[PDB]
Amino acid sequence: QMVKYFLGQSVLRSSWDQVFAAFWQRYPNPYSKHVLTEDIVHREVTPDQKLLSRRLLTKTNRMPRWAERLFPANVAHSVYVLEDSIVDPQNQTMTTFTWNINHARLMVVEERSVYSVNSDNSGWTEIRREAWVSSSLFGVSRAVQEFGLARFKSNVTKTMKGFEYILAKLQGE
Amino acid sequence: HHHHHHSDQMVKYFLGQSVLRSSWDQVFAAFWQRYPNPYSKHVLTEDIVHREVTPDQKLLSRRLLTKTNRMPRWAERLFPANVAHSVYVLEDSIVDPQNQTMTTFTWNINHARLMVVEERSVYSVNSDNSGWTEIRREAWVSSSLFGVSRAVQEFGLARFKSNVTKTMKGFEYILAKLQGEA
Amino acid sequence: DKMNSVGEACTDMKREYDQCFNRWFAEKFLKGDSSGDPCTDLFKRYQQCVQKAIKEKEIPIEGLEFMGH
Amino acid sequence: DKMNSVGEACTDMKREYDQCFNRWFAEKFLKGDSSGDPCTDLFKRYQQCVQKAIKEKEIPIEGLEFMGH
Ligand SMILES: CCCCCCCCCCCCCC(=O)O
Ligand SMILES: CCCCCCCCCCCCCC(=O)O
Ligand SMILES: [Cl-]
Ligand SMILES: [Cl-]
Ligand SMILES: [Cl-]
Ligand SMILES: [Cl-]
Ligand SMILES: [Cl-]
Ligand SMILES: [Cl-]
Ligand SMILES: [Cl-]
Ligand SMILES: [Cl-]
Ligand SMILES: [Cl-]
Ligand SMILES: [Cl-]
Ligand SMILES: [Cl-]
Ligand SMILES: [Cl-]
Ligand SMILES: [Cl-]
Ligand code: NA
Ligand code: NA
Ligand code: NA
Repeated sequence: QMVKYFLGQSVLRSSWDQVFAAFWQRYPNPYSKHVLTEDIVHREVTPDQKLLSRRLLTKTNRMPRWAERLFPANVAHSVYVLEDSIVDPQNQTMTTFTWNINHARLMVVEERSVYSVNSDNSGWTEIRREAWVSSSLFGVSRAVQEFGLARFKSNVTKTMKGFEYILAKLQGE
Repeated sequence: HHHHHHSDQMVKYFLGQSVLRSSWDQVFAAFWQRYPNPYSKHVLTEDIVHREVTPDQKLLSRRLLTKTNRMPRWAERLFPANVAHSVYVLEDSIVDPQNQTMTTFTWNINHARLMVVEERSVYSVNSDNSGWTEIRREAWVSSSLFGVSRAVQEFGLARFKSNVTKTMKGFEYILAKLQGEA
Repeated sequence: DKMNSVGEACTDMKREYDQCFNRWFAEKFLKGDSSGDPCTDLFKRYQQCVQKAIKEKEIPIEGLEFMGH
Repeated sequence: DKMNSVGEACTDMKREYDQCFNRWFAEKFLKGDSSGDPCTDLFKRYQQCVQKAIKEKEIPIEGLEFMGH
């Protein structure tokens, strides 16, 4: 586990058609102040009557203070997020895939969600939500360790050659 | 001679064994005289900053070295603040002539958020020949970047969960705004 | 009350395409009505603006497979 | 052919103390001889210079247990 995996489940006490409509109208809302920008950057209806959309959000970068001090070059930049979706009215399902496309060296959060008719109540909507949190910094830590070990081993050779040099010089004054 | 290394827990552990074809007393004397030498151009500065003899006739010393900071370029870009600084290294030693052993413990005291290399070495009379000296060398290579990687990941997960709550409350706000018009 | 586009010059084109798209979505699409897209012309007008704004801001959205890989 | 001290003004003092110590180490200490130390006043003068230089350069050597224990 360098990648953290999340699995979640939610119920919206509204019907699937209301939820699917609300999906496109939910911004702005009182809980979305961190969402600054919203655009559709691609949209088509497929032959099997599926709606394919790609939505671009810009969001505020809000980092704990310690990460601001460690990652100064990231503090100034907003987060850009793509949300791909497939809306399928024939099966009353919607599938979404959301991930940040910048700050990607620092961390990537990917979310895959499925919206469907609540199995207990046909008037409600369940959401099954999967997420993966990854950071290329684990690979950087390993590269730094491997460099440290390589330099240490090289310096051991220099240490011993240096010892042999001075002992030969001292043996006979 | 031989050596090996492997992980400990995101710590890399090294164990090495070598021999000097010189007697223990010559090696212990040479320890103090080995700088400078043709293989030590990266060692810029050398000082004793503590030294005493114990009641049991052991020599305790602390030697401070300044060493050149030579990082690969990818690491310079990642760690701009580390490029201008040499490496400061402390070497603590106990010389025990009654038992013909010397023990050293060497580590960097700066650049320590980026990595720490700790080396523990024991010099003793070689078991096979009285005119040789053997060295048992252990080392630990660690980096606080692993703990940083985990902390970044934990803040990403926490912020994700918080955004899920906001997403759901937002849905509930707009559903109620939509179900109040038709 | 409404969101801004990532291109300021595109916001009012966005507000008008979204508003049209929502009417078509609820009334035709979700109901299975297969008559073609109503808001087509509003969309490529809107697109023309935002796509330029995206390149201008160097938002790196190109070459990204749909729904991830 | 001799090492510099981290303190620029200290290097000759370091060099004079080191070779006094080398002689005492090899000829007395390593042979179990307990004639104290003949280099103490070289050492005290040398430490005054170098401990000063370590503070001015803010080298962080304080508070560090011996042999990392
Ligand atoms: C310091 C910022 C780096 C990472 C930005 C994370 C943004 C999350 C992208 C995936 C969002 C899933 C949807 C959601 O949050 O509700
Ligand atoms: C980028 C600087 C990172 C840390 C520097 C490593 C210094 C090594 C300290 C331990 C030295 C043991 C002796 C040796 O390396 O030969
Ligand atoms: Cl605020
Ligand atoms: Cl976010
Ligand atoms: Cl940075
Ligand atoms: Cl239907
Ligand atoms: Cl970025
Ligand atoms: Cl890397
Ligand atoms: Cl190297
Ligand atoms: Cl020395
Ligand atoms: Cl960093
Ligand atoms: Cl930095
Ligand atoms: Cl440092
Ligand atoms: Cl931390
Ligand atoms: Cl026209
Ligand atoms: Na506010
Ligand atoms: Na950057
Ligand atoms: Na149907």
